[PDB]
Amino acid sequence: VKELLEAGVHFGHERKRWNPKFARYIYAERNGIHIIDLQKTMEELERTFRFIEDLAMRGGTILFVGTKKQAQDIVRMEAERAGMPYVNQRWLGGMLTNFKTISQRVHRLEELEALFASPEIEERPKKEQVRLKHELERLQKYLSGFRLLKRLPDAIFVVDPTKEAIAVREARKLFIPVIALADTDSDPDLVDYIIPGNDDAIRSIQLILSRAVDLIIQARGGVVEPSPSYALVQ
RNA sequence: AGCCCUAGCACAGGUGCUGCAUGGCCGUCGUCAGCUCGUGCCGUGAGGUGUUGGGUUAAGUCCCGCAACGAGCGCAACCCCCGC
Ligand SMILES: [Mg+2]
Repeated sequence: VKELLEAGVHFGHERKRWNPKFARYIYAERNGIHIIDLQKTMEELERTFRFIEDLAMRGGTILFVGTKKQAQDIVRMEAERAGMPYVNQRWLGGMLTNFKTISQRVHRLEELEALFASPEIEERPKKEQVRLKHELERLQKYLSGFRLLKRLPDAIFVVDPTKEAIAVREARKLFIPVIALADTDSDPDLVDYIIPGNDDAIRSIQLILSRAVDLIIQARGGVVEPSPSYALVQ
């Protein structure tokens, strides 16, 4: 049930913080704001959800990335409402390109899982029961959705692409397709598959990013409810 | 045969020169918080990033932040004495 839910509160965004490359996907500057053409969101959306459905039904791996204010949490939900990996707090230098190395973090994080459950559940020179047990905080806080990713992803899905362009950079560096929700902030030409929208409105980020996660499972049956995502939607 | 004695021979011996041919060992900047590597990233390149920044420490000690993520030689800790 799309169409009207788009123009709900999720159509147009920014003003004169713009990229002229995005000139095609705009209805008009009326009122001094940019209002983005909805008809062309839909057009782009099918082409995007097609890519999604196919990658999914061939049993792929989409890596989700949203590290901005209003994405932050809706991402770690819909990522796992889909059993898919995500990056949530901090995109690190070479998650995709130094992968093998950034991976010996995960390697060694769950070597500590193997000391939270151990004959060392209450022992070891007790100023390591923070030093280590607090090292597992950094490892926790960051590698939450990166831990499940075990070989480079098949796509990546970005929420604000100019916000997160150090990711996109590396995607392309490895020919990994890039799906992004983009708005006038941003440069389409290096989004591989484009959801031209509002990068900011939490209503928007939710409406879209969730409905993409219908597909991701409804290409495998057992579709769920309206799903845990209205963090404090107000 | 050994071992000894004189006549030879091959050799020994030299605190004789060269620390600007060396080894080892010491002193010095200085117990100063530094000096680097792996891979990634930036740069035509020498190189850079990392190791800069903000707070903090005796300290590159820790912390928050960040195209970096880690590691090695250091610092601290593992040894000795002194305190209960
Ligand atoms: Mg130059």
